[PDB]
Amino acid sequence: LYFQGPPARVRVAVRLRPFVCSLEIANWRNHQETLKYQFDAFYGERSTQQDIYAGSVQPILRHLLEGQNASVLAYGPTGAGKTHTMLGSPEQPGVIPRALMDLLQLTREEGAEGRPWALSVTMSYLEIYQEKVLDLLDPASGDLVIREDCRGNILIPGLSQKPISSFADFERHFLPASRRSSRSHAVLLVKVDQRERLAPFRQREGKLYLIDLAGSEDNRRTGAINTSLFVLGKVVDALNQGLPRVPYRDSKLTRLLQDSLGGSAHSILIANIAPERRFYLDTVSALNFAARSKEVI
Ligand SMILES: Nc1ncnc2c1ncn2[C@@H]1O[C@H](COP(=O)(O)OP(=O)(O)O)[C@@H](O)[C@H]1O
Ligand SMILES: [Cl-]
Ligand SMILES: [Cl-]
Ligand SMILES: [Cl-]
Ligand SMILES: [Mg+2]
Ligand code: NA
Repeated sequence: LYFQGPPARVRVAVRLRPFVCSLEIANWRNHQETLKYQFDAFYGERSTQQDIYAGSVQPILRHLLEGQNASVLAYGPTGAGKTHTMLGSPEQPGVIPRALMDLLQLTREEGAEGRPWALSVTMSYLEIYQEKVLDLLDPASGDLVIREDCRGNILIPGLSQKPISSFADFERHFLPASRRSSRSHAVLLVKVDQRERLAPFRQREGKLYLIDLAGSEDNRRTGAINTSLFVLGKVVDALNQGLPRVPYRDSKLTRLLQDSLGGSAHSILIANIAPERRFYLDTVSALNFAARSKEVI
């Protein structure tokens, strides 16, 4: 319901990468002033892929098996480390390979033969570019329309869904679709379909979003404005300040995530930042965007 409890918060974290939970940064407008940003978590340069994942992502997976939705988004300027955090490499796997291994192992266990629940994992992969929704699994299929059902579920009819059981099944569809990317939102959707095999025969579904956003060079508060980054900011603020109006419908991203941001959903936004001087303006801007609180000290 709209009333009877405020909406769930959007958790916010900062990941400061090495040179290649409050943060303090110099104010180059006034050198007597220091900018102090507050987050739900802070991961410094010594924080590894497993630290990010065990600290902020692993704990929300169990909520997908309760029929709850979850969103993980990497925000920040190009070069900051969004793709490193979200995808990573075979040496240092990111959030996506870690959550996929865990979720598939969890569903292979909880949905095994003889278990009271039948579990089926599917995947979808899309891109948000210039407010157009594009299926990365079925390219050259056009701008997709986002709909809503009578129960409040967000759905994209005809967006391709691939059934997956093992990691190889995930790799089969994901790796080729992964291969501009700095200027578009990469949305991986992992859907857990749950069927009770004994009375009362309940049916659940948990949707997990893993998002590698467009570079925040395109999101300096009032460079071009990315409608979906701008509206995400408004939506995150509305949810984390308890404002009566949340403008989900003002962008494709927030409309797609309407049932996976706020409500009873679990969500984590990671503000990826870099330590180099050449990033300073985009660092300040990413911190203003994502911080749950800000002070001038
Ligand atoms: N936490 C990190 N530790 C080490 N290297 C990192 C880290 N994050 C990013 N990098 C490196 O920084 C560069 C840019 O990172 P990338 O993930 O492509 O950023 P983005 O996707 O935000 O533009 C790459 O060479 C990548 O390996
Ligand atoms: Cl360490
Ligand atoms: Cl690492
Ligand atoms: Cl939910
Ligand atoms: Mg990237
Ligand atoms: Na409510």
